[PDB]
Amino acid sequence: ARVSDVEEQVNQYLSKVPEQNVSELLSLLSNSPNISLSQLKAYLEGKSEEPSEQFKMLCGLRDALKGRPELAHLSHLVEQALVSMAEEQGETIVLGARITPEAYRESQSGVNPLQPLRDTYRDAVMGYQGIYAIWSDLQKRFPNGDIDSVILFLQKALSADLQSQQSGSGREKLGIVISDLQKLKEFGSVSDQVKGFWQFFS
Amino acid sequence: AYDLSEFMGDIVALVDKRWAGIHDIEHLANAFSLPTPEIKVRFYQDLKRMFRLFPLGVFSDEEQRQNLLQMCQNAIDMAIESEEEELSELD
Repeated sequence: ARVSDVEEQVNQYLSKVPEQNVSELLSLLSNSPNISLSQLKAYLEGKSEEPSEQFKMLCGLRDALKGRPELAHLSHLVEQALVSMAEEQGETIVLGARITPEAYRESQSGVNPLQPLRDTYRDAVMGYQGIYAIWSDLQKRFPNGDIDSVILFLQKALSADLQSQQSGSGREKLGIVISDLQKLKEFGSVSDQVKGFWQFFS
Repeated sequence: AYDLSEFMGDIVALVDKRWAGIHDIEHLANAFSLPTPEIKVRFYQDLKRMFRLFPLGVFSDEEQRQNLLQMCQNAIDMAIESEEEELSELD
């Protein structure tokens, strides 16, 4: 119901990165039918950090269970899980699906990993806290990565968001991230001076 | 441990502040834990000089740029006075 909604948006985005543990979890679950929902959820968290991926596997498990009704129920839990994720995590899930193709490409070069890329986009859209916060998160996430290239990645992604957005506050808030990222780029230009100062006085 | 990316982050936040004030500048100095009043005076002189050579692009407004450079100047003046106060008594 709200699950169909989120699932619809996820596959629209996530067909572009065709990347089936669904079997492996069937048999692991078929063995030991005595599971809690919180165990299932933790298991999936262990399999992937990314909510859209956990969501995805659950849709895969709900399905592979279409042919395996062998009182193989606690497939009831799978739908309980799906509803928890749709109600509690719908936006996170959708944002993670939306950014996956771009993040995958950028991650390719070895130097900027996929999950901090995803997370960074998501936090910029869902709980932005200002330019100091985003800078600090860039540094924490990409301490041996190419932060300039991350900023670019984000600018491209947010600008596309802005094309389809146009209402009001979402639109304003996207603009503010974008301007803040433009400013971080301006500041790069002064990074050697700041280092010179820092080195003298530290 | 005051990392370079931390100090750059403090500068970003300072330049992002509307109507910064004198304590926002002293905050930067304290992060370095400068061991002497004359080294602190130097710090603020070299800071103002640094900010004054920053391109106009990194600031919000020419008004906020001037404000920020005036607060640096007040900080240097504060640091000088404080240097004098420490030398004003024999004890």
